[PDB]
Amino acid sequence: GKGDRRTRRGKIWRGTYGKYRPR
Amino acid sequence: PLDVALKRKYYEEVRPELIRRFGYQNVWEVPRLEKVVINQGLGEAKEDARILEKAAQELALITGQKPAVTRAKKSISNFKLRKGMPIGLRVTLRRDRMWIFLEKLLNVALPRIRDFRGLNPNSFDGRGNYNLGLREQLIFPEITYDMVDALRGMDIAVVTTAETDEEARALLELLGFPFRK
Amino acid sequence: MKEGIHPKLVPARIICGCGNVIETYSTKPEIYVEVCSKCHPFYTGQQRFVDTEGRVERFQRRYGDSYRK
Amino acid sequence: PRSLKKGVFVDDHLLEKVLELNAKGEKRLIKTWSRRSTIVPEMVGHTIAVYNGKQHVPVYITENMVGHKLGEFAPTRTYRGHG
Amino acid sequence: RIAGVEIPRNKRVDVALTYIYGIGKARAKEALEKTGINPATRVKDLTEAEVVRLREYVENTWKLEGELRAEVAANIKRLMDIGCYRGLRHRRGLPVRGQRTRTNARTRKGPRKT
RNA sequence: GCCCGGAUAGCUCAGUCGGUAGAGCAGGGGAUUGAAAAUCCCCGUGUCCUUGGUUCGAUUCCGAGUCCGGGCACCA
RNA sequence: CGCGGGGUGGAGCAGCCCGGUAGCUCGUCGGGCUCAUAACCCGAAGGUCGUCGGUUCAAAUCCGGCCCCCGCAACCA
RNA sequence: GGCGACACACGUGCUACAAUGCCCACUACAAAGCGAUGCCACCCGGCAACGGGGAGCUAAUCGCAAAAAGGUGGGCCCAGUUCGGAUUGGGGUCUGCAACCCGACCCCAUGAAGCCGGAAUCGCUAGUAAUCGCGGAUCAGCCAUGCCGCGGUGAAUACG
RNA sequence: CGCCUCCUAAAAGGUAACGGAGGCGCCCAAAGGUCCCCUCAGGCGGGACGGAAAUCCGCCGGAGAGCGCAAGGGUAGAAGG
Ligand SMILES: [Zn+2]
Repeated sequence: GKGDRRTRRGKIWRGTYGKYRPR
Repeated sequence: PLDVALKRKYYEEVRPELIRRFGYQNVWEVPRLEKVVINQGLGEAKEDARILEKAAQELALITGQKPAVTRAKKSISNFKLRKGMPIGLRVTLRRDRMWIFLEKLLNVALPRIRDFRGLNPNSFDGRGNYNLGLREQLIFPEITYDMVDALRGMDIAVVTTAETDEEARALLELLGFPFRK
Repeated sequence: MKEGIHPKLVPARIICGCGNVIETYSTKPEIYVEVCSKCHPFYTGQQRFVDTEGRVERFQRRYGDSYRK
Repeated sequence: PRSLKKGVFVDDHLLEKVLELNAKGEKRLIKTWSRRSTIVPEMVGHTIAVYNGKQHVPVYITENMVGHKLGEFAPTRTYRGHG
Repeated sequence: RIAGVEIPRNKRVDVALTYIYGIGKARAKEALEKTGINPATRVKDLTEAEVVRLREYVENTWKLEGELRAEVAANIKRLMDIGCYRGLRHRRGLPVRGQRTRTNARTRKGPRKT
């Protein structure tokens, strides 16, 4: 869910980028 | 009787080996495998699931021999078990089924043991008799995870003609029992 | 042996996860296994199979000793 | 953790003291205000009264505490439960 | 089946692999690749050569079920031995990573004791 | 010992002169209420004690038995 | 000391006959309502069931001894 | 060092407990602000964080910056789940002099409770609720789910 | 207040006391008959759950177990299973 760093959505809600939220 | 290649190993290797290491002055002095006792202290069908013939089914599949029932030697209060009450299966694996079951045991069951660091090098009766325990019965190739419904381990009593734990663990060692330590 | 109680064994075809065949006598003719002695770690030097480091601690001092002194 | 690109931070004066006693052998139990440094493998075998905020708590340095900060082994808070 | 446990046949291998303790989506997403295995195939939909390929591979890639749990408890065991603050938290069974100990530590403290 | 009474929903009891096992009490839920409530709506659940026989079917009718309750006596 | 009875969670009591599981009310704690308190509601926790021995697989629950309490009696002079 | 404790208790929030959903990929659509030691385009390396380069921007023109939900297709098929992400082990990036108490972020693994919540109780009458995302203040960093705003979709109901 | 066991009770029996102890007012259709087969308690050691004690195994055990119920007697060369 929105609290999952591994989820893209989580980084979205986290407002960051990682392996699962490219830029 | 039929052939069992592991017993063959015993005669071909283990016998001359122990003759070497120990120099038994008569061949009846070398250790031998009396029998393999299979116990399962179920303690479940004592009151409920009274037909745990699935248990004897699994044991028969594992040994080709339907085991014996061990009943309540006397009632107990702390343990919900009155006397005259099935609490455990047991079978006396002998020559053919003995060496067979052992072959399957070393060759399959131990390698299928979870985190199998070996066998206890100290689980010895003292009389040249080794024992151990299991936390499940699905370890064996006959038993599939589908057919298995509940993990019931056991304790296995390997009996040996030898008298000392030194000569005993010598014998099993020759048989290649993977000792944990 | 009580004749008719004992489930009859047969020549047993054991197949390892390595396909290592260990023919024996079992109630089922052929049976597969995920492991054999010839593949189990405890027999093949343990191989470590993931990690041969063997207590990485303590060091393993990589990124260490770069102190200015 | 501190960026390995950056060096392993260690309070030099405390680090230097350790390297000093190294030449002078294990001795001179070091009181330190320097909780923030990381233990260095030289530090093993030494001992330090690490400052806890009010006190310098003696800590013997083993290899099991090399890759850690000094202050970690000096608990700055004293808890004992309730009642 | 595989290293410690069995994968659910009616489920695709993707989640099946992750069911292995010590394997998340990442290694699940990868071992199929290094073993070239199609993830869409259900666990029941798996051929032997695929599985033995994947089995031996993944079992030789990372310690998953038992060996992993060894170091895990080991890492916390070795922590408790040195007496680090982190080890203190474990030996106290309290939130180790700087959590607000006062409230919202039920995940580390379980039931409430009023 | 004799007489007779019932064995039914978790309970109470309906119960065909053989076509169906039901009323309410309890239970739960819904609405209901500030609480208490009551109410209300709806679901709750039975070899119709057992055996039999009859008749197309028997909860019914019936033969037996048991329990079951009472009474009516008698006690060497 | 003669006879009868009793001594269960903090309080009062129940389960004893029939040894397999001890429940109710009050009360405690937490919360709720209130400006606060009481009341009320939600929720939870909470018992060698006198002592000690034997019976029993097992004893509050059976048996005995002891302690305490209660009751009745302790007379014919 | 403490203000970060922590058997506990309350308030206020966020995330959820799933299919009107979740995940993946592509494709859209804003507003409002911010920015010279700051936005940093773009490029490379790196799983990523990010790092090495590096133009423009000195501000309608450079950038932050992608809006997100939405739409297309795919997967999942009711599962404590491809729900849930809590906790924890480990490996890293950045800031900082220094991230042990006491930062954030990335990656791997771990995968907690939780099946819509008693008593009770809150807000809202329209672009409102509800839901989705975006900017700024403080600030090196951020413990911001807060706060102040900005916009997307967008309701039901009012007898009295 | 009747019966059973023990001591009282003095090495036959019996033997009193408001003497010291306890039991019984049944139960088993098998707990009976016979044939065959087995031997316990207990302790150690080893043994998944699993304990102190479940079931297992090996080791030592003359009866100290059991034998429906009080005690006693009897008893495994069985009355025990
Ligand atoms: Zn193999």
